[PDB]
Amino acid sequence: MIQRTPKIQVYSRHPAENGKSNFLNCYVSGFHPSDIEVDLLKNGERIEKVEHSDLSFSKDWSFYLLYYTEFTPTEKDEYACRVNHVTLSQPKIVKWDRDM
Amino acid sequence: NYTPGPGIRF
Amino acid sequence: GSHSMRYFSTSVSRPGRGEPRFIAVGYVDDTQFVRFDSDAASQRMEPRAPWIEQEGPEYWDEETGKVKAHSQTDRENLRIALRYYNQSEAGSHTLQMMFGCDVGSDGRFLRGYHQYAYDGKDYIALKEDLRSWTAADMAAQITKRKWEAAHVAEQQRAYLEGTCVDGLRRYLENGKETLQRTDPPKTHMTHHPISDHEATLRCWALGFYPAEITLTWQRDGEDQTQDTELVETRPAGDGTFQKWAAVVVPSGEEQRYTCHVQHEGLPKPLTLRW
Repeated sequence: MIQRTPKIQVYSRHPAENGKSNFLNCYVSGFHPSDIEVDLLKNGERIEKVEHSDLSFSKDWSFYLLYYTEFTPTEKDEYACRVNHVTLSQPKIVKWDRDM
Repeated sequence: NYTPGPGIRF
Repeated sequence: GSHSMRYFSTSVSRPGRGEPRFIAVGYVDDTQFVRFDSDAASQRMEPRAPWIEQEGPEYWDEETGKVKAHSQTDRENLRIALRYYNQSEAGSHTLQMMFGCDVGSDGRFLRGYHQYAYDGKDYIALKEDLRSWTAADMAAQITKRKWEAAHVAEQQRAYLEGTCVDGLRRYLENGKETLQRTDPPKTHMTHHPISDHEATLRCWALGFYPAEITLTWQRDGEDQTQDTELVETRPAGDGTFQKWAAVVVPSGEEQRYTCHVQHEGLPKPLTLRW
């Protein structure tokens, strides 16, 4: 039996431009076991229309998943992803920084 | 193309 | 250049909540093309790339049969492993498999793979010579003996050198617009003050395909591997990939640093300076 913490990234598909349609991504990788929970947040609230990729894994057997939604960023709107996994003491919130 | 059967078990 | 086809399967038991879930995905290089999910309603191998949709009913019938067979075998393998290790039936366990082949720039067979991991650790793997097995522990040694007796190596070698290569070549032709492409990284650099004593220099690579890339920082032309934050290569969602590498720069020292980028789409490696 083993445990590996997810590496979490929240980011846009294209460089953010206010008023321009885009995609908001949360990529979780390097984790084990495979059960994981991801939400995308808009101003602290769960976004409803979020899809995810099919479960796959890397050469080291660690899993990766992409969660994504269409979004139109603005100046003031705040975005984040929230991730839970057995290796995390509590859900981890990572804020979207349009510069990473 | 997927690998053909049958799988020999562990 | 070279190309790969890979299938990745994951079986996860769920004690008290019915039978294990089985998920398999197929890839050509870094492009996914099929999936099967034992929990899904269709109970069919499903298309996940535009260029696989061309395949007729016989393909979907055959591939569905094969992946369903695998799902049942790994369900049995999970039970077998529990017994081998004398583990409690109360705990969830994971069985992963990877198989597939590589071809060279001419389309000739290059390498084959057929390997399992149990609870995230190597269990048994077909060696590069496609003639023998590597067994991780005593349990896997039992499996190795069974597979030797059953001539699994020869059967899988025949698949890997034959059908696997033929399929990969066919997909490469049918999806040539998507698969036989190189998107070079678009690169740039950003600067983020953290205090009046330090700032972050971040080097970006965006919109690249395939995913393989090397991004490094040097200071005065010297290695900075231990002092560089390097994020995992990530999908953009549009069939391209992204990555960045960052260093913490002391105030006024920006010009000592150079970012280096190597990718299949770059005829020469790039050197970037702030």
